Amino acid sequence: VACSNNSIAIPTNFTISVTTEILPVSMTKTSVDCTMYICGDSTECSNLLLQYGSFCTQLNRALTGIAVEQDKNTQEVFAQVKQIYKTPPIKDFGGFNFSQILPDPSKPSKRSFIEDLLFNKVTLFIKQYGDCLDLICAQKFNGLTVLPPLLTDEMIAQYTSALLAGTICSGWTFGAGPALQIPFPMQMAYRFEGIGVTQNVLYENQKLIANQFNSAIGKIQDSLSSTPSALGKLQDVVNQNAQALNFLVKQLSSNCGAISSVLNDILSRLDKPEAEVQIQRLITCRLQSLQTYVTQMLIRAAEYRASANLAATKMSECVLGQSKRVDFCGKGYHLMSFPQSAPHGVVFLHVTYVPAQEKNFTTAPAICHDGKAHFPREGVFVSNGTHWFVTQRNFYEPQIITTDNTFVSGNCDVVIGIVNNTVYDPLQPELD
Amino acid sequence: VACSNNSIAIPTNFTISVTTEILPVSMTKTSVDCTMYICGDSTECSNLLLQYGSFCTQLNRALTGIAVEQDKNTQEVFAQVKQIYKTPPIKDFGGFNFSQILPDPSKPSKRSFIEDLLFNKVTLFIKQYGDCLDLICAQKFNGLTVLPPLLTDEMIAQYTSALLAGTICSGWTFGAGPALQIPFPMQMAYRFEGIGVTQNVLYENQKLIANQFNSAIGKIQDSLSSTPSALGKLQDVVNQNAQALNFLVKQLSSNCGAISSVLNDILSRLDKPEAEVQIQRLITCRLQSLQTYVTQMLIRAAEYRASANLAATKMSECVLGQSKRVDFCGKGYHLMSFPQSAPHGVVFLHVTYVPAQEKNFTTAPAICHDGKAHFPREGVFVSNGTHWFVTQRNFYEPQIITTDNTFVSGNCDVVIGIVNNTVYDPLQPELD
Amino acid sequence: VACSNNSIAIPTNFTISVTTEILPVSMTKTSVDCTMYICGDSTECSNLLLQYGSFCTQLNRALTGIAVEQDKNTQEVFAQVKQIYKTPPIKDFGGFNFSQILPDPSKPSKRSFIEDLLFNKVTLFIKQYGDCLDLICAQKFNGLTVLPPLLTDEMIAQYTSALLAGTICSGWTFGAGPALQIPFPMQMAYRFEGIGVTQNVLYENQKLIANQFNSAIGKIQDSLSSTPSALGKLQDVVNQNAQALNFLVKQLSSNCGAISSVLNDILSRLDKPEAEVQIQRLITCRLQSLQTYVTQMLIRAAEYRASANLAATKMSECVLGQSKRVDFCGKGYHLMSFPQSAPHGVVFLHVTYVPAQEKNFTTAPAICHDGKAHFPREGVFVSNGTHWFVTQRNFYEPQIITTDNTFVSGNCDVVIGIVNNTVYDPLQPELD
Ligand SMILES: *[C@@H]1O[C@H](CO)[C@@H](O[C@@H]2O[C@H](CO)[C@@H](O)[C@H](O)[C@H]2NC(C)=O)[C@H](O)[C@H]1NC(C)=O
Ligand SMILES: *[C@@H]1O[C@H](CO)[C@@H](O[C@@H]2O[C@H](CO)[C@@H](O)[C@H](O)[C@H]2NC(C)=O)[C@H](O)[C@H]1NC(C)=O
Ligand SMILES: *[C@@H]1O[C@H](CO)[C@@H](O[C@@H]2O[C@H](CO)[C@@H](O)[C@H](O)[C@H]2NC(C)=O)[C@H](O)[C@H]1NC(C)=O
Ligand SMILES: *[C@@H]1O[C@H](CO)[C@@H](O[C@@H]2O[C@H](CO)[C@@H](O)[C@H](O)[C@H]2NC(C)=O)[C@H](O)[C@H]1NC(C)=O
Ligand SMILES: *[C@@H]1O[C@H](CO)[C@@H](O[C@@H]2O[C@H](CO)[C@@H](O)[C@H](O)[C@H]2NC(C)=O)[C@H](O)[C@H]1NC(C)=O
Ligand SMILES: *[C@@H]1O[C@H](CO)[C@@H](O[C@@H]2O[C@H](CO)[C@@H](O)[C@H](O)[C@H]2NC(C)=O)[C@H](O)[C@H]1NC(C)=O
Ligand SMILES: *[C@@H]1O[C@H](CO)[C@@H](O[C@@H]2O[C@H](CO)[C@@H](O)[C@H](O)[C@H]2NC(C)=O)[C@H](O)[C@H]1NC(C)=O
Ligand SMILES: *[C@@H]1O[C@H](CO)[C@@H](O[C@@H]2O[C@H](CO)[C@@H](O)[C@H](O)[C@H]2NC(C)=O)[C@H](O)[C@H]1NC(C)=O
Ligand SMILES: *[C@@H]1O[C@H](CO)[C@@H](O[C@@H]2O[C@H](CO)[C@@H](O)[C@H](O)[C@H]2NC(C)=O)[C@H](O)[C@H]1NC(C)=O
Ligand SMILES: *[C@@H]1O[C@H](CO)[C@@H](O[C@@H]2O[C@H](CO)[C@@H](O)[C@H](O)[C@H]2NC(C)=O)[C@H](O)[C@H]1NC(C)=O
Ligand SMILES: *[C@@H]1O[C@H](CO)[C@@H](O[C@@H]2O[C@H](CO)[C@@H](O)[C@H](O)[C@H]2NC(C)=O)[C@H](O)[C@H]1NC(C)=O
Ligand SMILES: *[C@@H]1O[C@H](CO)[C@@H](O[C@@H]2O[C@H](CO)[C@@H](O)[C@H](O)[C@H]2NC(C)=O)[C@H](O)[C@H]1NC(C)=O
Ligand SMILES: *[C@@H]1O[C@H](CO)[C@@H](O)[C@H](O)[C@H]1NC(C)=O
Ligand SMILES: *[C@@H]1O[C@H](CO)[C@@H](O)[C@H](O)[C@H]1NC(C)=O
Ligand SMILES: *[C@@H]1O[C@H](CO)[C@@H](O)[C@H](O)[C@H]1NC(C)=O
Ligand SMILES: *[C@@H]1O[C@H](CO)[C@@H](O)[C@H](O)[C@H]1NC(C)=O
Ligand SMILES: *[C@@H]1O[C@H](CO)[C@@H](O)[C@H](O)[C@H]1NC(C)=O
Ligand SMILES: *[C@@H]1O[C@H](CO)[C@@H](O)[C@H](O)[C@H]1NC(C)=O
Repeated sequence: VACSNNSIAIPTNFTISVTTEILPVSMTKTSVDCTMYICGDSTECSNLLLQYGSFCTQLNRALTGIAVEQDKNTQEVFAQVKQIYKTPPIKDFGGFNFSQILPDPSKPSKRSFIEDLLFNKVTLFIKQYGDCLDLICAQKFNGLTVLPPLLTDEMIAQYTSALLAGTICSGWTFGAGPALQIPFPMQMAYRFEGIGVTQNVLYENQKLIANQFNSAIGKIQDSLSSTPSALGKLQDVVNQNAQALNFLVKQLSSNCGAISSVLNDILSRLDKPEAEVQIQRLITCRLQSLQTYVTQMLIRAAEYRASANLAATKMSECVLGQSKRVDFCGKGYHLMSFPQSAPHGVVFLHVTYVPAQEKNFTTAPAICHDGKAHFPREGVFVSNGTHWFVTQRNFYEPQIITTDNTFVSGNCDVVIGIVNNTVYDPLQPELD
Repeated sequence: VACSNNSIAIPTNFTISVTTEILPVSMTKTSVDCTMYICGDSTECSNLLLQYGSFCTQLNRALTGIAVEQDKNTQEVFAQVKQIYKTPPIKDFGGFNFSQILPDPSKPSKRSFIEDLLFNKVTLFIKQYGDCLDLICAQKFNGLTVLPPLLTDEMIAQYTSALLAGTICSGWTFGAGPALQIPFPMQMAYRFEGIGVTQNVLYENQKLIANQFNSAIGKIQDSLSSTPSALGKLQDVVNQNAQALNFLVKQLSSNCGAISSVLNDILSRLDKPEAEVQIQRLITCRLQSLQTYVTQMLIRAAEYRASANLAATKMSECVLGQSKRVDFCGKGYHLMSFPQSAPHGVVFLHVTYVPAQEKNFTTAPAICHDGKAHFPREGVFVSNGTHWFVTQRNFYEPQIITTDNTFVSGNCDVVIGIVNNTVYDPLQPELD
Repeated sequence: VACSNNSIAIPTNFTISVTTEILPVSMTKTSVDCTMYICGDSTECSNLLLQYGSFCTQLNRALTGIAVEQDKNTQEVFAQVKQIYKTPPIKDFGGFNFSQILPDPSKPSKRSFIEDLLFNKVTLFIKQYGDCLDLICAQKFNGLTVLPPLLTDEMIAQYTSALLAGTICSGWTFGAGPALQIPFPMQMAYRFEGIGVTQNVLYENQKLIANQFNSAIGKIQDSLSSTPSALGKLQDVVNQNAQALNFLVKQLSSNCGAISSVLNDILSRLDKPEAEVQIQRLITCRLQSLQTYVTQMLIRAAEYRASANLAATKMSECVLGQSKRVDFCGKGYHLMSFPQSAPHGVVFLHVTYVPAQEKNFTTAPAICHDGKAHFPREGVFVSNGTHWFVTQRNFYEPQIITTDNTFVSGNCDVVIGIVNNTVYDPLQPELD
């Protein structure tokens, strides 16, 4: 790294970067009916399952609780707007093209282009249950059932659309109060100053910025199509849950010391006093297998709550406002964030400002005018050869050092690195 | 939602809103003495429980660890001030009435009015243990005991009182260093500018603001008295723990394949070599039931740690400072937060600023004076018909556009939406 | 606490404080090979372990998953910089001495002095495995093995060094974009204004500040050497994991109702049909003991993920930037943070600004000049006896009230506490 005693580097150009962050929000809601799972509707087992007390009750309630939380997680992340907003047929945003994030009415569920890519990338035992369709299926899947969400894909898509329409047409104001319309270019102006970059930069370079933005968005399609760009975070949710269910199914073929894995064969060709023992032994193992499954699900559920809580936080701080937290809403300086829906989760597109080309300048902590030390009101002092200028830290825009750009504090005998120069007084030429 | 290409909406009025957020901090500390729980002080079981190794040791330590954490959670949230502060007998806060949050010496535990409402709203097996009062009770409750907190309700109330006295008389300064006294109206002035609202608004509308505040507080009583306003978050802590204990008790009546659920009846009327088997079978089930209980408690404890950590964060960022994080300290723009104690948790009253009435104005990104582009130093440009003004974004207070309200950057041929107008120079009239 | 109606306290001096925060990041990666752990390579057990299905498969995968996460946790916290940076041989930082945090080439692993203290303070069954060295050891430790980290101490130290070199020579810029060199004294200047303290304070008191800093660092050695200054947070990780392993080992000596705890003795002197029963009974208990162990490890792993996530957040917000969050990066106002490596965790040295000596002044919300109310542009109005001044809140530096220090809003009949005084107009003396 460069290191200096008397010099400074300042960016002369910048780029706009759009990055993708993918967070899990929820998982497929499932339930296992302990009694039929273990006994298979056999009478002898059912009676021998009551002597064990309320284990099935606790396990059923543990799983029910998880299923309920999955809907809470979803609404906490997505349902942050009470109103449903729509964009006008007029797309006049100053050169900013949002056609890939806005809903397309010709598409299924009226998803946007990018959302359609996400849905067709994540690959979703569960399908077999969906195909047989609820008791009739439960009788075939050993008490393992799948429950529908309260919010369907369309409902979630509507929330996402409303959030986007709000963000684009009214900035962040709708997240605190009433939605206040404002031209997109002006929202950007106020987001630029919000990261220490004077608003004039946007207006003067608006065309370039719009072009960099539009290209940055197009590149998203290639990133998603080329590799599992954090898509594995959602694919793993599917895979981990699927194999957990496969475990339960496989265990129903185990003996665990029992004469067989089939209750009908235990009862057949065996006197009652022993069949009771073989059944109890099989019940014990199946119950333990079920406990193992539930314990794992309780822990995973906790992980998803934490993820959902983070996703909800991101919605509030990245999308409905402008974060000052470093690397919270992506690398670089945060400007905007645009959410997209996804299978079992939420995807955030983070728009950030990043410095590019830079130059070396000679610097100084203060300027000595006439026995008094002048400090910069905003920015730093730099020398471009034989002349000194004051400029904002994040963009090399040199300006003349004047009495309106500095303040006087203390004398020239106090500051160690103070440099002799002339501060321009803008009023004297008017008197003379 | 409204959407525009050339116009803007600006709030002309505002209201003050007070919302309530309720977080769990801790749960009743309990402990189960594995050996007596399982064996009931029987000799035969005790001896047959040693052959199983250190299961009871691990379970006892798991529960002990949870109980310890409950006190850590409490002190981390509440004990953030080393000193105990008291308010003066003189309540001169500029019209702001805090009588409902400040401690009332005539009340039990010297709680405030609102706190008394919270304590009389949350409804608290455990009571039966409290009534029998420690070994004597343990012998009757099957090894299930309840431990006292290190910090009693009075001690917690004192911490809350100290935090409130600090917040009211010294703002946030005491949270970083020494407590620096400052008039309440001045603290508010500095909290208003902190959300982008010029301090003159407070002083000019101080009476209205104090009235809106006082009414907002009164409405809290109705919200708590009318419905379980997030009070269910605390009632659920009680209910979930109570039923977990009920499960353990119920399981002590189960056979789990054993000849009976009573150790005395297993030993009676049965030869030793078989009684050993029946006892071992019963021990196995009771131990498994205990493991199930402990596992659930470990997971719930984790949830409470996370909640307590959040509550501690809120204390630091909402109460002892001014959050910039969106929707972190309630909806709207954060001004102040006043904590209140509660059964097994903490309640935060969040005071936020919310925009109200609004009007439509015509806008522009810049003004063109004489071949140079003028940008607003702070706020936006708006037209009220035939005249242009500059005003702060969050409150419609129109001012004349002058050379002291703008800065010059670039020329008039660069900015797309630039509007021709006159910028007033305040010095020329003095020369002439 | 002091409380006032018409007065204010303002700090006249300050100190620099350095505090230490210690967070766990990861734990020793271990694995238990279920099959050999339970059966001890006996044939009879191995065959009788297959009838139980996929319990060993699930347990092995549960532990494997934990081990993998431990490396993820480490890289997320430390590997936030792609480049490896080095400091120059010239230590010209304006009087700031970093010799205790920078790497010393004469030391083992090229650690810094403070890091060496941390490594020699935390005390690390596991050592016995390390001493026997992988199957050969597994055969002696009952299937309990220890895995190496992907990032060795040297690699982690290099990341820490790179982060420090960056922080010192280029501030926070390298965390957002390219590394931009800047004199250390200037970085501090921009961190002081970042907490509401005018930059002139640093330059005028640079020597004092450097001295306070250097002493604050030296005191760290005494804090670590004198007491377990949060070092218990790392020692507990070692202790908790060690005893968990000791539990597994102890359980291999239990009978759990079996004829003995030794498979060779169960098989010897016992007919096969019964040996099968005694083995199955022993397998059941050993498997349950293993399940208990794994469950505990899954929960602890979750705690470490949460801790690692916080540590990663601190790296981004405290070290690679400047936090505005209260008490997030230590008590007082945050300036800088310097990370140090440690056994199984990360240590943050937080540099904060704290107000010291203070004085009482009489205050006012506004000044009335000639029928119009003047409000302070920045800071507060105070009286030092018979004269009024305007000064910044966090440091008593009184200045004359002028037209350039205030703004006019409304008239003198609106503000309640307004005080009659004279505002100085700096231009009139030039005309006259
Ligand atoms: C700042 O960087 C941008 C690129 O991000 C430069 O814009 C490009 O300029 C070249 C000509 O040198 C054109 O061929 C490209 O088409 C432009 N790109 C875009 C998106 O318009 C810009 O000129 C640079 N500005 C400075 C001062 O260096
Ligand atoms: C916004 O971007 C989209 C996507 O590139 C543009 O739509 C393309 O327009 C070209 C030219 O007519 C067609 O050849 C492509 O097939 C269109 N792509 C798609 C997916 O429809 C759209 O024209 C751009 N709008 C604006 C105002 O720039
Ligand atoms: C340092 O800044 C000065 C002032 O901008 C530069 O001098 C100007 O150079 C331009 C040509 O690029 C001339 O048209 C101006 O008339 C010059 N102004 C003055 C006051 O001389 C100077 O060249 C810069 N130093 C370097 C090395 O570029
Ligand atoms: C900045 O200017 C001052 C004069 O205003 C310089 O101070 C003088 O330096 C000369 C030597 O060249 C001495 O003989 C004078 O007695 C000094 N006068 C005073 C009032 O100190 C100062 O050295 C200049 N600083 C720099 C960096 O050039
Ligand atoms: C801003 O809103 C407040 C109400 O929140 C208005 O104050 C009320 O004004 C009516 C008269 O129209 C009185 O009857 C109420 O008693 C007032 N309420 C309070 C709490 O004082 C205020 O006038 C509005 N101001 C503007 C400019 O619209
Ligand atoms: C602060 O608010 C309290 C609560 O309304 C006021 O106390 C009430 O005062 C009225 C008038 O004397 C009584 O009729 C009520 O019974 C009182 N309520 C209670 C709970 O005591 C109190 O006067 C207000 N103080 C100020 C300065 O406004
Ligand atoms: C736009 O602003 C101007 C200036 O404030 C308004 O004109 C003033 O109107 C008031 C009456 O409300 C008169 O007393 C002032 O003398 C007028 N000033 C000038 C310069 O004409 C104008 O009415 C506003 N436009 C609209 C539609 O209200
Ligand atoms: C702002 O004022 C400028 C003049 O200072 C206008 O520019 C002139 O426009 C007329 C047409 O009406 C041309 O004939 C002149 O040659 C232009 N002069 C220059 C220097 O460009 C400009 O059009 C005005 N803009 C608006 C929006 O009214
Ligand atoms: C502010 O406090 C510092 C100490 O933190 C004071 O500096 C000390 O001053 C005494 C003399 O009174 C010296 O003996 C010490 O050696 C100084 N300490 C250091 C580190 O230099 C400083 O004088 C105080 N300033 C004010 C205005 O009170
Ligand atoms: C930075 O601090 C270190 C630590 O105190 C200084 O090193 C000491 O220097 C003295 C004087 O030569 C020796 O007696 C000590 O034994 C040194 N300590 C160690 C650990 O080496 C170092 O000189 C200081 N550097 C600067 C520029 O102040
Ligand atoms: C209030 O402030 C005034 C102005 O600074 C103080 O008066 C000055 O006191 C110094 C001595 O310390 C004299 O040298 C100045 O000439 C005085 N200036 C004026 C205008 O009188 C005043 O002493 C301060 N009040 C108190 C109690 O210290
Ligand atoms: C601030 O000065 C104004 C005068 O500019 C004072 O107002 C006058 O007070 C006298 C009584 O002493 C009355 O007789 C005058 O009629 C008032 N004039 C006006 C325009 O109101 C005001 O009292 C002074 N305020 C303070 C705190 O001294
Ligand atoms: C650069 O280093 C020299 C010592 O070699 C020092 O005297 C000078 O003051 C430093 N420059 C600045 C701006 O500090
Ligand atoms: C600035 O100087 C350093 C060496 O001190 C060099 O490595 C770096 O490339 C220079 N940067 C520019 C833009 O010239
Ligand atoms: C409003 O839209 C028109 C196109 O219909 C455009 O020419 C004009 O510049 C827009 N107004 C502003 C302020 O951008
Ligand atoms: C502003 O104009 C929109 C239509 O463009 C309208 O719906 C809205 O109600 C108007 N707001 C006000 C305060 O007039
Ligand atoms: C101080 O208290 C009195 C009442 O005793 C009040 O009249 C005065 O306005 C208060 N001072 C300030 C600055 O508010
Ligand atoms: C300020 O006044 C209070 C009493 O109102 C007193 O306790 C405090 O010590 C005083 N502070 C100073 C610096 O004099």
